[PDB]
Amino acid sequence: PMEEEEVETFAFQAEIAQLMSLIINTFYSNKEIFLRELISNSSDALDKIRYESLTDPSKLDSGKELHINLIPNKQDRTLTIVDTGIGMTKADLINNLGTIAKSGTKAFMEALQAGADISMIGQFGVGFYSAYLVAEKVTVITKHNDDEQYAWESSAGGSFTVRTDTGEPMGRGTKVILHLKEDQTEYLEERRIKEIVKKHSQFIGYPITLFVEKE
Ligand SMILES: NS(=O)(=O)c1ccc(CNC(=O)c2cn[nH]c2-c2cc(Cl)c(O)cc2O)cc1
Repeated sequence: PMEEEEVETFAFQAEIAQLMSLIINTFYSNKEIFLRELISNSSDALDKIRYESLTDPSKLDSGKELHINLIPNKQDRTLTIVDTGIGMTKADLINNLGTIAKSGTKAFMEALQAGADISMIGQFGVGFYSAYLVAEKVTVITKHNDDEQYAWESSAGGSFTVRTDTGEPMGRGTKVILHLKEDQTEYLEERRIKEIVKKHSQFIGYPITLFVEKE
């Protein structure tokens, strides 16, 4: 029978919306740094659970291994980045991925409009948004201990949605699904992914595995 699901639609904070437009509608070379930002964001979450579990071992009930998986899908044109970090509560998602102002947004847009390399985005504290260099739509699935699993999604244009996720359960962590733009499909190629992880993500303190579908 028919199922019902609640959705909540949110507006991006004004300067965050402006940044997204700037990222989306301006040409940048060096778009590859998007993956560095995602792995760094995963690494941040992995540190958080690592140290939490030193206090309370019953925070690792939801899964012991701390790692990152990269999953390209050439048929769907998606690149999926999965971690077993601390995850996000509903309030974490809404606040941290779009509604609360970030202190670095205006500085970064100013820097960028003066010719700064897009690679600086991480240092301005808004690196998540680099996903929109290569992705037309981003879905973030997340599971925090003692909260339910949520899905966040945005195609930009100034809004995002959040809903309880009735899809495949994750133990704990965050899964980012990048629906890549048509001219950005090189980031589905095994060689290219290896190249950029090597160049930009070599000092990560957690194992990363690349899963490649049989050609
Ligand atoms: N939106 S933003 O300001 O650029 C941003 C958002 C999140 C982060 C760091 N990551 C986290 O805080 C976190 C906590 N639990 N899960 C995450 C997480 C978030 C993101 Cl965006 C991710 O791609 C992977 C994650 O594991 C850094 C910067």
